[PDB]
Amino acid sequence: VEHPEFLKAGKEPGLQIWRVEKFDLVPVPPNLYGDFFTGDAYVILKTVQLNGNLQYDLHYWLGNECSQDESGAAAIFTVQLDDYLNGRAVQHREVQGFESSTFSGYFKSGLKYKKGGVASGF
Amino acid sequence: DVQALVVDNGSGNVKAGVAGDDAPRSVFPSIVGRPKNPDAFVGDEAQTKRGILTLKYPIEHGIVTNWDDMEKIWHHTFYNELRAAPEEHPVLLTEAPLNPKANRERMTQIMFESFNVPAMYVAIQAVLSLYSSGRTTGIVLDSGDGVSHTVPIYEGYALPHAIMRLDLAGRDLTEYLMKILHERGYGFSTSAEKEIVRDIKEKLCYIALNFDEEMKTSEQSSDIEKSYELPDGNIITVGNERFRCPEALFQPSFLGKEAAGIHTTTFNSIKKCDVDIRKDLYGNIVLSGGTTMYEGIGERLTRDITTLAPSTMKIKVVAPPERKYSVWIGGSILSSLSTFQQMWITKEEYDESGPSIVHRKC
Ligand SMILES: Nc1ncnc2c1ncn2[C@@H]1O[C@H](COP(=O)(O)OP(=O)(O)OP(=O)(O)O)[C@@H](O)[C@H]1O
Ligand SMILES: [Ca+2]
Ligand SMILES: [Ca+2]
Ligand SMILES: [Ca+2]
Ligand SMILES: [Cl-]
Repeated sequence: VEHPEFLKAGKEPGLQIWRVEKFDLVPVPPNLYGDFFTGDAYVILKTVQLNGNLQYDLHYWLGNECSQDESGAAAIFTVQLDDYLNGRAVQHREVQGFESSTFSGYFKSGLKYKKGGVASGF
Repeated sequence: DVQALVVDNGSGNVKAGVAGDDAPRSVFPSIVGRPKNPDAFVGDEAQTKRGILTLKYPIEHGIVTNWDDMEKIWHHTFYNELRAAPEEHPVLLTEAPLNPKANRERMTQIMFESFNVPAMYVAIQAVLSLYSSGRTTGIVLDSGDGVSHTVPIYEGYALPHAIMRLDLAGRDLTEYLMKILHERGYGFSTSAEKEIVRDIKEKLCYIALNFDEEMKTSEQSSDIEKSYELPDGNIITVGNERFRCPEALFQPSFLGKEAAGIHTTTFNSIKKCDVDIRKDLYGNIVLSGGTTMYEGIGERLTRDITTLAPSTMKIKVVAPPERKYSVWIGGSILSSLSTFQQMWITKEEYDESGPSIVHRKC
């Protein structure tokens, strides 16, 4: 597409985290990786290097107090990123406190939550 | 700098507003009235002038069947409700699951050639509802006024071979409540009386967890009985009709229909999807639409689908509180995203490629 963050998505092995902010996909500062605002929703792309190729897992993480615009946008952005990656990503819904062990294991220090978040776009 | 308009066209009601809002600012009946003796009136106005108009529903079971009247509904939407120039806003419109190709093309032609919209997008109602629930995979049970559908969706996209349609929906239940109230001596039969009974239904009905047991307990006392004040000031009392009415969703034979109930239909829909994705469908049964608003529906559907499904499956029925407008809200979210600009069809694309562009783009 033309979204600058799509253009960066899945180019190298690693971990990319975006936060939904007012109907947009905004990179999370790397210093804050692993700490999630309970008031927000996030999209996470884990890229792994195989026999040449790259494998993709997309997780959308929903804080217990995130607003419906944020959780809805997280879901849609996940679909759109997958489409941009030619459908090759596996999508995972991650709910605060019930995350998959695969998602937790992306973070050496473990998943942590914080109070607050960005205001809804409604 | 331009805000999209979101229009959700239903058999019973139109929901309309602006992208980025949490709810439609305009909701009105999908009715067009024309003089009995001769041009048209739409929505609430038409109902107030029922005495001098022939009233028609241009959308039947979620499908447009009268295009002239539907254009009157859209003109009413833009000019009388929103007061927006359609030629100056992108428009997101919704469509029923399994909407015929020809209908999608005709809707596209009307938007681009009658309303001159600069851009448009058509979304499937059930998919927008799933997104509004924060999910990309699940099965949506959408039940409105004219039609019910079960729509399995995987990683963002509906699975067309598994979509079920059940024409039983809210209007059938309104009509059935009108029928069984004759047991108590009520005669609700006119168009206006039907609107009264619809409201009684919404106010007083509920879905029993176990119908046979609810019949037995309701007969043992008058605790079932609840009252409702009619427009004219009289008070009506309703008893087991409160849960017998929406029971028809699970037992269509109450209506003389051979159709499967909504629990069976949801089960059958999930089974049409391959065994490797059914867990995520059973675990994400998402309710949508006004006729899923009955108290008790989630508990009843959970019990009934658990009985039907393999005992190794985990059933979870999700009942979002704003699910009456979750189609509209999903469209509002989708059309607000930074990325939506590249999803729509422009008029110049339409002008070069004609209405068939809609299929490649939506
Ligand atoms: N609280 C409620 N309890 C029961 N039924 C309700 C409630 N609120 C609304 N309804 C019913 O929901 C129906 C309208 O729902 P909705 O707006 O989802 O349908 P629609 O989009 O007009 O129709 P369709 O989706 O069938 O084309 C009506 O039958 C109405 O009586
Ligand atoms: Ca937030
Ligand atoms: Ca995929
Ligand atoms: Ca509808
Ligand atoms: Cl079972």
